[PDB]
Amino acid sequence: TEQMTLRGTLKGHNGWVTQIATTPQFPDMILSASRDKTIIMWKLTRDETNYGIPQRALRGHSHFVSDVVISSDGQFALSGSWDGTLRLWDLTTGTTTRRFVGHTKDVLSVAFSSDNRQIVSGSRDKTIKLWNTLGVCKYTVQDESHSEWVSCVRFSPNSSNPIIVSCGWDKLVKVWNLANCKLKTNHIGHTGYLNTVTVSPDGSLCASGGKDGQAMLWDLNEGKHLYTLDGGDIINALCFSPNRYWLCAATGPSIKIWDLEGKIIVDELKQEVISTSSKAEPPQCTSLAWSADGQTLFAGYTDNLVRVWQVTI
Amino acid sequence: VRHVLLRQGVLGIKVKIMLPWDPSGKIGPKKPLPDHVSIVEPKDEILPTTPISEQK
Repeated sequence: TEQMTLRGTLKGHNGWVTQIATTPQFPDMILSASRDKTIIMWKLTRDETNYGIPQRALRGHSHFVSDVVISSDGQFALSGSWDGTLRLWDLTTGTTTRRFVGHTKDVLSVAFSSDNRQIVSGSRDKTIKLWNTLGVCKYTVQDESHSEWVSCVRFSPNSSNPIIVSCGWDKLVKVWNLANCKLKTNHIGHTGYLNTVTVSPDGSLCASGGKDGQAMLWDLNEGKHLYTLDGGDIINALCFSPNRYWLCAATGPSIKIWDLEGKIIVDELKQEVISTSSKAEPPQCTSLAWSADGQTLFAGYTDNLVRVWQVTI
Repeated sequence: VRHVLLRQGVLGIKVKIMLPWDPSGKIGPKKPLPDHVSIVEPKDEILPTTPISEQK
């Protein structure tokens, strides 16, 4: 039986942990964006007395850091914060190489191309923006876009003809041809705003969740709606699997991991159960990331902690 | 404030008027009163929903 176990916990932050990103190149370094305006790059010392130390704090941002992603080579990082600016870092020293100015409101999401050639950003301006990798504005989706906050944008991993997909606060999942930057199709449903969106590594499904609490699976090839999983409380971040057919979902205080084959829950990752003497008892779950080894997942919470969960047999 | 002299001493006239917040206009001021929070209400949200993905 495949089970999950709490290996260790990482400390060093001061506010909420908002994003976690791992690269398949270096299996011993993690990026963690937090609400204390810093981005911590970790020294993942695999011991068990602790589990990791912050290696370097990428500083320089005037508000919350909402999104971060590592490049394909492991030498750069892209970040998007709540002052409208995007930053291209250097994982060797710091020294933000290029800031991507141009927005009127906070920057929510950020995503990197398959070859790290274009950049995409969604903000609260109801504007999706494409950028050259030199710090200039390539294209802007001004209208036919969402009517509310564009909460998340992602690239498809396919070399076969290219998709980008965006979810918003207008309870819609919109999909775009990347060459043309026009709409391909709509996706209706999801009563309530949308928190996240993701594409499977095979580039064939989009698992979208939000306030509703139900994770919906959409097909990127058929242009239909496959099926729905009621995730229970609420969905913060949905992430697919690197070497399995699961789907990890971040509910309020828990993490729900489905076997998609017969669409059945495998586990409910609940932390410790102190009798919290009033009010909302547990620190809620913000983000989660699967390691390229497919063996351990990292989860960033709202109480300044980053917890590890290892697959055990 | 205006003085007006009559057969016996001066009278004093004082007039004060409140301008009625002409927005973008110039019969009153813009920039409404500080304690004047105002909320807008949208519509077109529908509860009847079926997960249909229509194409274009």
